[PDB]
Amino acid sequence: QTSVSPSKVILPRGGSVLVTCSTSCDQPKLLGIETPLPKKELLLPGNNRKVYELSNVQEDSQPMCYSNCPDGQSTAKTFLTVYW
Amino acid sequence: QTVASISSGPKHTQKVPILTANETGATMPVLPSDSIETRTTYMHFNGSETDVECFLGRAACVHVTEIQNKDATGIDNHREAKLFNDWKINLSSLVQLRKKLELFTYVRFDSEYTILATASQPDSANYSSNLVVQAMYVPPGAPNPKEWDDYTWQSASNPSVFFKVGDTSRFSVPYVGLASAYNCFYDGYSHDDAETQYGITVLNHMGSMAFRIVNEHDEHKTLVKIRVYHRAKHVEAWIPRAPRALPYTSIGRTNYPKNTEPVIKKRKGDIKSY
Amino acid sequence: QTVASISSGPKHTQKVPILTANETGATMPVLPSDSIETRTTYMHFNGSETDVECFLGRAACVHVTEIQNKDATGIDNHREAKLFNDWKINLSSLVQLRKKLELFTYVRFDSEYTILATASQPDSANYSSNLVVQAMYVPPGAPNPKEWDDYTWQSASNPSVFFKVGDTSRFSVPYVGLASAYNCFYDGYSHDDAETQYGITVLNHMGSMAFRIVNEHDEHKTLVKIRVYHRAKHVEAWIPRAPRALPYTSIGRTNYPKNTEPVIKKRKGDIKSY
Amino acid sequence: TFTVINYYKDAASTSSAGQSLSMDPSKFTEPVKDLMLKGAP
Amino acid sequence: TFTVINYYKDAASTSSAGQSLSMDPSKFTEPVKDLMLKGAP
Amino acid sequence: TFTVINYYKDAASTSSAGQSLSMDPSKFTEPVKDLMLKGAP
Amino acid sequence: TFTVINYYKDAASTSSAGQSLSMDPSKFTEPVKDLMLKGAP
Amino acid sequence: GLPTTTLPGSGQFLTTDDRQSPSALPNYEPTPRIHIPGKVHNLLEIIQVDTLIPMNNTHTKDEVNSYLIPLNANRQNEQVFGTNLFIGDGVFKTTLLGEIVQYYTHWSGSLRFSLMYTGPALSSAKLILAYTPPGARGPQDRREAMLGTHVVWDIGLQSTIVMTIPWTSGVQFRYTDPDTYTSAGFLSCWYQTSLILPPETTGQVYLLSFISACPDFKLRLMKDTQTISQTVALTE
Amino acid sequence: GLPTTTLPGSGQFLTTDDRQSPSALPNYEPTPRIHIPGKVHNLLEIIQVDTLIPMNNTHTKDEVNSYLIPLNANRQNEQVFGTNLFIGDGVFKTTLLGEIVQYYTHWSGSLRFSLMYTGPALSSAKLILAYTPPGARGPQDRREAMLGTHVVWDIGLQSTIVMTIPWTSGVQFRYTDPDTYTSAGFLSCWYQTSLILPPETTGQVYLLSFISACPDFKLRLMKDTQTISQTVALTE
Amino acid sequence: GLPTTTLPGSGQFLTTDDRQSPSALPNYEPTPRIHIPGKVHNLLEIIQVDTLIPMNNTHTKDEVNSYLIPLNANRQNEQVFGTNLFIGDGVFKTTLLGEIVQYYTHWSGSLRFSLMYTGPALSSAKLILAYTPPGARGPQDRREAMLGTHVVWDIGLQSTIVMTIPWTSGVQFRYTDPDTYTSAGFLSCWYQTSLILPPETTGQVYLLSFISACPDFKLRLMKDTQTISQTVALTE
Repeated sequence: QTSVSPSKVILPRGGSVLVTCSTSCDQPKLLGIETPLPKKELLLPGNNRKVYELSNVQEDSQPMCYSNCPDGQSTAKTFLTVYW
Repeated sequence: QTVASISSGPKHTQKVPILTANETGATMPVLPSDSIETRTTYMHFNGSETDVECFLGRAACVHVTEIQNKDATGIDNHREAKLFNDWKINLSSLVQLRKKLELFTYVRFDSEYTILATASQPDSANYSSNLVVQAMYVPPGAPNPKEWDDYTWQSASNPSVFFKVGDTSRFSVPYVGLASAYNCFYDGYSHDDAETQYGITVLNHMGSMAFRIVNEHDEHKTLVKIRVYHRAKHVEAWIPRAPRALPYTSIGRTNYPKNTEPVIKKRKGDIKSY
Repeated sequence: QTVASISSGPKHTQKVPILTANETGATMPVLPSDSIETRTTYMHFNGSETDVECFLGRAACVHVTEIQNKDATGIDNHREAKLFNDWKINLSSLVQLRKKLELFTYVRFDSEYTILATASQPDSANYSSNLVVQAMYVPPGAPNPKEWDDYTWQSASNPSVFFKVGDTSRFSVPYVGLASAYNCFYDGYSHDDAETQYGITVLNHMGSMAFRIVNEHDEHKTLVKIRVYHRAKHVEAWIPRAPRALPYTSIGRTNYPKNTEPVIKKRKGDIKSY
Repeated sequence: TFTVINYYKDAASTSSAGQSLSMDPSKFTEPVKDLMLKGAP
Repeated sequence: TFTVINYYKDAASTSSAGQSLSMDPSKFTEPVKDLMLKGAP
Repeated sequence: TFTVINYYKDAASTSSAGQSLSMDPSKFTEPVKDLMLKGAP
Repeated sequence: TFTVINYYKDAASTSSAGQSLSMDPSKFTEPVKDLMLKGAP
Repeated sequence: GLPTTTLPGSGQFLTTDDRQSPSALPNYEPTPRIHIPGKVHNLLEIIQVDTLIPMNNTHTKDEVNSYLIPLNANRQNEQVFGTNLFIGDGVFKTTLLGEIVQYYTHWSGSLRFSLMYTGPALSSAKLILAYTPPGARGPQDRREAMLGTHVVWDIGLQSTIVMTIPWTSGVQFRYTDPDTYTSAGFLSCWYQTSLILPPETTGQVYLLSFISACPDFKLRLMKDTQTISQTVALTE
Repeated sequence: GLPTTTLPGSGQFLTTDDRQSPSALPNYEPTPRIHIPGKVHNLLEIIQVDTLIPMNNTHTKDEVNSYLIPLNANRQNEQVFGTNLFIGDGVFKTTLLGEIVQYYTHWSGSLRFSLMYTGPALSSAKLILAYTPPGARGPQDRREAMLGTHVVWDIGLQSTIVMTIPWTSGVQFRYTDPDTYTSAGFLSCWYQTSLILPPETTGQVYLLSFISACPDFKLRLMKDTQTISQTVALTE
Repeated sequence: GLPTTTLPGSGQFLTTDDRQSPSALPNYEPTPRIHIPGKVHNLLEIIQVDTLIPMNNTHTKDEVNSYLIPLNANRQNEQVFGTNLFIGDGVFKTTLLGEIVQYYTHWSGSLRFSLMYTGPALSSAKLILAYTPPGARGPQDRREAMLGTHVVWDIGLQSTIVMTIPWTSGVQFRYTDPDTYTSAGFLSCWYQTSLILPPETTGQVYLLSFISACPDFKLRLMKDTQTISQTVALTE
């Protein structure tokens, strides 16, 4: 099943956070994170895990990791909160 | 156009094609049209990529060795110094290719070899040398060179190819087995003896390749990595076999390591889970 | 399909083919079918690789020399300085090829030459030079160059090939012997004289090759090793000969060294041992 | 639609042969024969 | 199955000739003749 | 005026196909049909 | 004595065309016509 | 000299090009081909042979028991087994079909699923083997299962049922690796009536499940198999 | 310019390629070919000529005696000689057949073995020459020897026996270098009756053994010969 | 070896050469082609479809109103709209014709200009749509406009007028980008009589203007379009 780390994070307004998407499938075809934030895929080897630096978080957002893996839930949402 | 499925309506058949006896060891060709009402579809497919010529038929790296070009003055073991290197040709050292070939008992093919030489100069060097590699195919059982500038390299009979480092060589070798096909599996011995080796046989000797850098030494050391790529062509295969499930441990043997991990995945749930 | 063996059953022959007289000097073609009951088998074999064209017909290194590209100012003997080198062409200097050729008395062939030049810079050098080699075929008896930049190199008649070091040249030379075939063995003299040389003859003059590096000097010295490869083609051979058993000592002579080791292996056991 | 000239004298030098047209799995899937019809030689 | 064009004017430039079909060892293995059948010229 | 030999066995290897002769925009410009002449199947 | 195969689909890719056979300088050297023979259209 | 223009890719080594190349052993005559039985022309020939499915892959180690689907007496309207139909994964990964399938990326066509009953001759059972095409969950009760493709199997003198899983897809090819879009559906088996064992017999009887390909099977895009791995070159 | 794509191996020097090449002496006319007797087309022609075997290779140096197989009078049920049949080794290494054989890796076909008796005309002897096909040891007694291929040879006006060693192998080709799997068997000679010398004669009489190839002989894969070696280039 | 001479440009990568190349997936069989409606062979097929012109591009933002040409009641001898005919610019830049046109450098042929009246059925109006060929200014009064190509349009049951802008040029091709020499002229619309609205109706009624290409349209020299830009590569 698709997984996101962290499950939840509280971060300062405008800061960056690293969100990890992972699958149980070893070889997923689609794996990413859906978010309106500016993001940067960290150079990381492998197919079933990705890390994104979601930059300049301004509001409460719910970035969703997605995949095409058919085991379990193919999507996982994380909850970003801003404090200011 | 080859028909994949024929139109078939309700059937009150007394010649039940879906009840059989697998005790007989035959896979009766029961089609979708036998158990469900079907429409007529066409194949649009020849199966060109499942032909053994294609399935076992692209170039794969089957050996990699590093040799050096350096001052050879005052060295006893040139082989240890990596001035040259030889390798008994075999397609068993890479597991992907080995498993594919081991899907069959007997295999006959001609060999197309591609040798890629790439140079590196890790230590301080003022320039990159224009080195030439000699790849010498030695026939089965022929003497391999013993030193970097041995007279074996000047063999009037051994096929040799000279090419620049950074470039490739390509040459085909015909099927060179003694028997009508290579024995990818051999359940026997070379002779009736109590202690003799099992399985590994001289029937599957494909030759050997020796490599050296022809150039004399420069002021610096150049490390040359030689990658041998084998492509089987004109492939004939007999007697399909159970695919390899466990890791390999040696060339020419079916041995697998002790304490290996289970092959069959365990179910996340009981037998009823989807 | 050519028959190798014919079916043959019991034989109460009065024309005994297995009793003969080797005193006559004929090898009567006695077949397996003559002494044992045989089945019918086929050859499946043409003998393409035993034809003299193939047996004597791959490229072999027949000469190797090192020449240099260096500042030539203030040198009297350029040949000694290895600025250039010449070589009377002969296929006798490499023993594998010599023994193969000496299996016959007379041999006629055209020559395909491949010259491989490889550069080395042992001393300190800032870069690898882009050198050009001149390989000049000089006809038999023609003057060889005497200095590195002699006018003999600019000969309007001598065939010359210019190629980069690290690369190869290839050119064929037709059969250039005076007689209808080369005399790989000559039991005679150039003329009836008491002191004249035996065996070695001008009949087998195949020419000569001169080599230099055309480039003027750089700041550093470059060592170029030239390997000449000869391939005989359109081969005709006459009068098979007893193979060479003992080492050679010189070109054009059948001499062997004194105190040579025995050729025939001694038996580990008596004459009855297997 | 396609052209090949053989540039070398050896059969081992030719490119791959292509597809074996006459493919039939009954060798492996239907190897059962009644031995009472005397099919044996 | 095989093709060769001669690119050069000289016979010495052509590739190797191939196999001598008519090979017969009786020259060497059976050189015996009765000299009483007057085979000599 | 022009020549092409296929050097590879695959259709994907051939150069571009060229121009589709039979070009007709009525598919897009005149897609109107009276439905009272029963053109529907 | 000479051979050309077109290797490209475009006319602009072909080598030079060669010589214009029908060369006639009267266009420039003899452009005079009597206008009383009504040559004008 | 024929004027030529070298194109891009000149001097490249593409591992799939398949051109002519000079022979290192000119004039070599290989051993003649003798008749050897069981010649394989195409891999689509051998995938059509049934091999056992380790359907009961609930054990910590690999055992013969992994191939035995347990059947219990006096079970009513109950499920025997259920699996997804990712043929290059799960219970199928190790079967011959799955192994050959993992060497390719795309697959199309119908599958042949077989069950062999191994219980005593004096037993009786009616089973319903259901194929649920994609789009619906794996059936959780027999009623749900019998709305799709199914076969009611009466175990008797013929101990083997052969149900075909018809190619049921919009897209013409499915991925051999598990994917949501190219999901192939579900396979389940249920007790139609029940299993009845004769007196003097007790315990579990077993089914053997076999998988194979129908002659309309297709495999397209070659890839490496993830079944076997190596980190070091092997020697003799 | 004709668009071209240079392939891998471009610029390589393969020592066995055999292509056309430009001539350095254009328009040169070589000496015409005159008839010279004894033209050799194929090496399979010359291996069919018998040459002597140094069967008695029990001497420290190379002597003419190495070619003389001693025969002793009044020996009963005894062995004359015995050898293995690795034609590219042992007693055969120096013969014409062995020499030509060492230039190739594989060999198939039958061998022609001959014996010539050189004793006095008034002597008599019956010998049995036995070929033991591979799989069995070298025969240690005549009884064992005569169970295989053998010829009982009565020495008389015809002083020469020619026994063929029939190609007796499963695999179609054997290695010219000694190998256990491709072992060719054994050759032995035994006294059938005995050797009887006339009065006034004493000592050893001798046999000459010859080897040659039958017309069904094959040699495949060219290799260098290990008979001659050099460490330094030769000069005139 | 065939003697060849490599020409200049050997080894160059020209992005428009279109030669044969080796396949990385030999023997791959692509999915068969099914019938899909609306196949496009040539872009000259689709430019012939009318799309709306944002003729009323007088707003700060992009609105539906940009496509509505206002018509006012009780206007006499007055202008409705006027535009230049640089089809790859101005009001045309965003239309389908303009978009496809910006991918090419040269254009020739006639344009199809349409107006659709959207006012109430009980209204009436006669308009004159004038094309002023190049060389003269944009007409500033109706008299000037009606000396060129024009159509007097009576709005009634047929609510749509289709005026063709005939190819009117000396040079055979015009630049798609605005240029003085290759100017295409002007398009204006004027009230012929007036707009009369029925009682109980007031305000502005609107015209919709459409542009399309006639079947004699030509587009020659491919270029990049300046409609869309990027400074950074996109990701998923």
